[PDB]
Amino acid sequence: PMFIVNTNVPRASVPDGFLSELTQQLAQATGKPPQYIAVHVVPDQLMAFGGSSEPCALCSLHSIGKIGGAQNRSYSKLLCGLLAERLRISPDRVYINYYDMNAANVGWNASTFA
Amino acid sequence: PMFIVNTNVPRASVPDGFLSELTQQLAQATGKPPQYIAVHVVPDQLMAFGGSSEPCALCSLHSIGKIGGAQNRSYSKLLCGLLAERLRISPDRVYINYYDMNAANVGWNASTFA
Amino acid sequence: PMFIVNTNVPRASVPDGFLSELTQQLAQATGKPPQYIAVHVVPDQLMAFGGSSEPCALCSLHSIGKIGGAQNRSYSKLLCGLLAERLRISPDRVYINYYDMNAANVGWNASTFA
Repeated sequence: PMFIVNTNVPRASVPDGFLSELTQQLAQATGKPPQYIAVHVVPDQLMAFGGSSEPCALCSLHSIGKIGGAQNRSYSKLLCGLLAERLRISPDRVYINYYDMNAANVGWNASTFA
Repeated sequence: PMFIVNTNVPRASVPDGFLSELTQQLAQATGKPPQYIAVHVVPDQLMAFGGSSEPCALCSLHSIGKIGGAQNRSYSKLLCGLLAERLRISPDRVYINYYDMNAANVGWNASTFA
Repeated sequence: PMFIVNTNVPRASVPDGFLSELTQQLAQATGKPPQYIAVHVVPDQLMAFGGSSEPCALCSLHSIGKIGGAQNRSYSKLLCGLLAERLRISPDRVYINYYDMNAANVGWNASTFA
């Protein structure tokens, strides 16, 4: 799985250990080994949510399976919790797009996962 | 809706008020309340379009509904118009990927829209 | 087609000519003329892959057709080869998400490709 967060929160506000925390919590939530979890945090962005430049985040979670109605609710609770606690971003200024990728449509190690 | 634009145009060339302009015009075009429109502008990027490093943009528009052939033509006319007028990017050096998101696959406010 | 590579490799490690090389090789691989190929390289990113911060890449390839099991294996071989040779990123620290876009869902030149 791959989780990306784009935010207007400044780099200095991203706590040390945040990538490791995301990695561990996503491993637990998706049930996948941490070795397969990739995380990417993009601070200092020029963004707005509802016209406002207050702290916000635009995010994505891609996984081969483990994506669905109830699972995405659970991911959203987890991830908005983490963004509120660690980055001080209000949950109602976060979007997370979820993508259930087909194994044949994910490249890795010079081939695909199919 | 969430609109991202990635461009090689420098930050200083992005006019003041551009994120608000995008927010307003996307609200009007998509018919969505502006409170739900998120925008993200990423200048100074290392990119090429057709092998050329002249001004270009790679963009995405995600929305829960309001995505389709005629609607996307209308969005493209609006958004290319804005990128040409404000960033001086030729319309034929813009790509916009359109995504019709399922409500169950968009997280917001510690839950999803399903 | 549009190819994006996000990486923690620093900008100074991206060799001169890399965007051109990507453009050429993707033209050859996808069979589409280089005038239609767009490329975007994003260095210096805050990212981890499998819990660590050695060189890695998170990538996407969007194309109107020319996406499928065997084709994506071929793309992954090419692209991981290039990222290893030029950026010294191990192939097993690369993910590439492949997207088969419908022509009506890609904007260009103030309209769509439909």
